[PDB]
Amino acid sequence: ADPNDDLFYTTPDNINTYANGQVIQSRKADTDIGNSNKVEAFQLQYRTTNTQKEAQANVATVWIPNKPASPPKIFSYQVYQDSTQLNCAPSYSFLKGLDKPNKATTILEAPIIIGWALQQGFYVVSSDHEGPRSSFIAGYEEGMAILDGIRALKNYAKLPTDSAIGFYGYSGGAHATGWAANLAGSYAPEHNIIGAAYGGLPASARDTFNFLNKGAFAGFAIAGVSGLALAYPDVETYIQSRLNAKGEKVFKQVRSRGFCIGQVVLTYPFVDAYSLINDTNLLNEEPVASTLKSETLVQAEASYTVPVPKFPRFIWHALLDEIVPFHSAATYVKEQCSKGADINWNVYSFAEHISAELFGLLPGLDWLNKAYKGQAPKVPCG
Amino acid sequence: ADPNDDLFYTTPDNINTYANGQVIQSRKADTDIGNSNKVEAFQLQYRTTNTQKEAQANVATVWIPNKPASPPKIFSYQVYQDSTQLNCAPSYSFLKGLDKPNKATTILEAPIIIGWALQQGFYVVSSDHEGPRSSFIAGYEEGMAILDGIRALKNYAKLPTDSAIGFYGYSGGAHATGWAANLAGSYAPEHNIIGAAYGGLPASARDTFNFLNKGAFAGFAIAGVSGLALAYPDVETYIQSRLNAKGEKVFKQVRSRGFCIGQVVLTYPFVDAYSLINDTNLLNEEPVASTLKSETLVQAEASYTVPVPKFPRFIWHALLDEIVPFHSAATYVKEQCSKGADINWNVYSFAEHISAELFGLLPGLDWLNKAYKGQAPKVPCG
Repeated sequence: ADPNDDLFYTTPDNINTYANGQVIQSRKADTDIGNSNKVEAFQLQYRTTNTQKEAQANVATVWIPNKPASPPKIFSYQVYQDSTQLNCAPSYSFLKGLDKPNKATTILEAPIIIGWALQQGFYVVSSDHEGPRSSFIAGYEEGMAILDGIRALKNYAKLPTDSAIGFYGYSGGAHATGWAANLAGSYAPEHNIIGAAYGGLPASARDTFNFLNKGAFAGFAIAGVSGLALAYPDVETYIQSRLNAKGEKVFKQVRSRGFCIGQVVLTYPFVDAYSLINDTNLLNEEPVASTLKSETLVQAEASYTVPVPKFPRFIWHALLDEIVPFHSAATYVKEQCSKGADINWNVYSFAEHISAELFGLLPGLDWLNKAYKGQAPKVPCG
Repeated sequence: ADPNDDLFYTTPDNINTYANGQVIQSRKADTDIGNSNKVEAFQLQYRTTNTQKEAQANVATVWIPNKPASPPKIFSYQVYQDSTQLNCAPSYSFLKGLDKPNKATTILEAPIIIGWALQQGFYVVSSDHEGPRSSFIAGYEEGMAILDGIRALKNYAKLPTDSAIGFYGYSGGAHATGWAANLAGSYAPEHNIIGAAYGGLPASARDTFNFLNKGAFAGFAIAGVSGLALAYPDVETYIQSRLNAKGEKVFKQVRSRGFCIGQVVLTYPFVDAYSLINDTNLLNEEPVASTLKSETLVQAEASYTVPVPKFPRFIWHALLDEIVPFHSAATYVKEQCSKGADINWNVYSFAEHISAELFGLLPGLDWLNKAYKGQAPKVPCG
């Protein structure tokens, strides 16, 4: 079934009676990656918490290795869903078959990365990090969803509380991983996190919007505004109020069934987001402006004290990334390092956004493999 | 079964009794794109002709539309296989399941492109253009294999000899498409070609090798060397003779089972191919030097008179292409135009290699759709 027509994606009336990370129900998942590793896969419906601190149900996908490594180890993989529609969700995208509207996102690196993890006997989880509202780039939603998805896996597989946890994500998936890292200490302190490897980090929603708007990848700017609006009802109300006729069409379109990563990129090249409104001060009015100061990891922009995770991290970026700005990510790392972070920082001089994904894969994985053994290299931060 | 263990991929002893394009045998093919489109697909084993003008068997995949357009129309789609190992072949990669080692080459753009064709009621064919020796970048082999694949489809579906034919391919696929075009008038004169759309064309083997070597994508230079040597026994003898111990390991490796596009790219970044050889002057030693003059489309470098196809063409290239050099493709276009070609030339100043594939897709498909209707625009050549 399409997720829009599936009760497994709905929040039951009694959602408040389940704790964060708790499994409401589970079902067998017929996935490509599980079928190709000859492994049992499952969908978990689990309780989590949304941006306004309200209970909601969410879906994650989990793969159980046939020969679990001992002691138990967990691997959390974040997809670059990059879209604001529910049938683009990773869960649905992982299910057997070509014919998923956001298939592109679960079909290139995911099979290698998840296969890699499974071969070494790790438990794997990939959460629907955007949640039931498909709130692309809403960091508090993404962070909590992912940390609760890891909780749901531990619960389901009856794994020790201190089971070592590692993360991988690129671009959209790096925003997601970065926010799980950001919130881990305060929201899920029981997670024993031994490392997170992530690249092409969109550190600042505002900076990434300005870097993308009017460019070839302007679609993702549109999707990001769509996504924030879905996490923040006051922002939805404000944004809807400014949309002109063209803007109303675009925001329906970008939220429509099957409108996923390929549609996003190929429908909106060189679009100017401001042409969808009569409000060239869009980003500079309430509630948008203060929302953006919450939705950044850059302390010099933020309205809160940005957390500084101390566990090993491996972060990489293309110097000439044409999609997600290098400088915001470099600024984040420098800031984090000045406050005692452990960041193994890799600047790829020879790559742009898409090839940085390709060239950071093996370095990221090799490092995470070391981290799981307590062998992450002690290197100067940044 | 793996193509290496499948007799469908072997040449029978009586191959010489079959005509070029004659179907030797056919079988139902359970393909992703067949299933998503709810369409019948088959593998055809057919006779074609190799670089040494000897008969051999090859494989192509065909998709039969549910509601055929009248009069019959054929779409030939060329994959960027980009590897020198039989189990990287398009046919195998098109089959259901993700555990095909070169799966990445048939699950991004292929479903979009082939789907488009089938919805128009077009008969679709994708040949294993590298042939049974996996001779990546051998233009004569690729061209003849493609033109015979189209003959095989005509014969199998019993289509009029003058059914209009269109082509699409990018990068490695554009090399294959370009060489199909190059050889059409002399090799398959009966084909009624209404259009060819191809971008990121490697016009010269020599120039592309020089562009790739020692860089991030040096892997393609190594596979190119492997490929030419697989098409030309005298090149194979020469190269094997020059390989040091490192080189021998590399050429076994680049030809080994499962060593496909991902392994090529990630295994060899920044390799200098000369480190594998005792011959700083390789490109200028025979038989390599003369081979390279046969294996170019650029008349200024070629030792034969390069054909100038007259039918409508749509060619695009990234101005900033970091993989396949713009200048050689632009020179090809300028030369062809001065000799009467019809090339709709499209330069993307905002893109590199990969983003040119993405953003040229819809323009190329839109154009091909006009071409099938006799509506391709009259534009100044080049």
